[PDB]
Amino acid sequence: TEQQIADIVNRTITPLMQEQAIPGMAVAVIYQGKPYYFTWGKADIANNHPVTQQTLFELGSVSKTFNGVLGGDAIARGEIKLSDPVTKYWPELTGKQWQGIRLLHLATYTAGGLPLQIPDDVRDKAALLHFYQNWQPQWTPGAKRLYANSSIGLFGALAVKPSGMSYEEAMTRRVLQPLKLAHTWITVPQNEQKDYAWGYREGKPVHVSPGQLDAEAYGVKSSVIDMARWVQANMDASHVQEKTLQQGIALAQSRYWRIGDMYQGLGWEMLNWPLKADSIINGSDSKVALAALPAVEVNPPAPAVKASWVHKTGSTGGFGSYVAFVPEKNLGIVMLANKSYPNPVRVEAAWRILEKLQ
Repeated sequence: TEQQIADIVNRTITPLMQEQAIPGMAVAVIYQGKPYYFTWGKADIANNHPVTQQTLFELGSVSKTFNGVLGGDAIARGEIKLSDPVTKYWPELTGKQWQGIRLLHLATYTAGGLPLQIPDDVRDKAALLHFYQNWQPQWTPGAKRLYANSSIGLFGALAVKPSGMSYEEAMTRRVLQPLKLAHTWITVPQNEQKDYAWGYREGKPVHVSPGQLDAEAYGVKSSVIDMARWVQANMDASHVQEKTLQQGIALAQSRYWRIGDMYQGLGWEMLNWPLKADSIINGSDSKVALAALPAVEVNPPAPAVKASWVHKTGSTGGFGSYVAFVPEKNLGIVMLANKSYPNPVRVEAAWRILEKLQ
């Protein structure tokens, strides 16, 4: 029942926003394939705008699951293969160290320790090229997973090239438009800006700043309604008319590597359901989530498993989001807030809501 779910979301989101000092939230809960929407707080303190179902939040690394879907959609079209060398799509990357690294490795953060970020002095395509040319691997490709923006950023920029559009256009025309994601953007148009929340890093209003591969890595903004649709679609893509995007969705959740009790999809991450909360709650810690961890290959990739916890966390200077879903259960949650908080806290919270409704 709706009052029940509402009670559930509220017993948890109320103390969360009070203790984490979060000005503004929106969650959606997918409970038996149906979405429920909840809104709190202000999106914008200085312009006095309440959070609504249209407010746009920066998603952070959740932007990376649109990256993997778009990649998969490329794969389904036959324009790319994860086994393809990277130099096939960027032949200017000469340099013996790039020899043997596949799209797969970029995509799944197993290239060899590509660093978490592109250094912020790297400001145009020449510098980026020079950055990749002189990059020296810590490890052989395929041995360790080090989570990175400079890795899967490059997957996404290489993944769209056959299409003949830029990633941003490919994303919009090949994912967002088909899925009726009218409030989801890389670049927010001027006439959508009224809806764009501000983020808050120590009382100061912030938005993600331009950087190389931002759209591919962390540059998506979206409303709760879109995100709730994104979750419903990636949980059950059975009504996706566009066949390459349908398949692309499935491939996003194929299991490509094992790192402990986690299996690395393309942007999404999964674990076997049922599980124990300490899995996802501890694994959500920066100490672990950002660690270089041995990675066991799963070749060929297991198709997508219905009995999974599928999720992604993401955060910017001023925003924290989380997305999770259990295909077997038809159950998911979206959590969009305009202040970052610790990810353990954000998973603990999702788990509280979802375990109460399992």
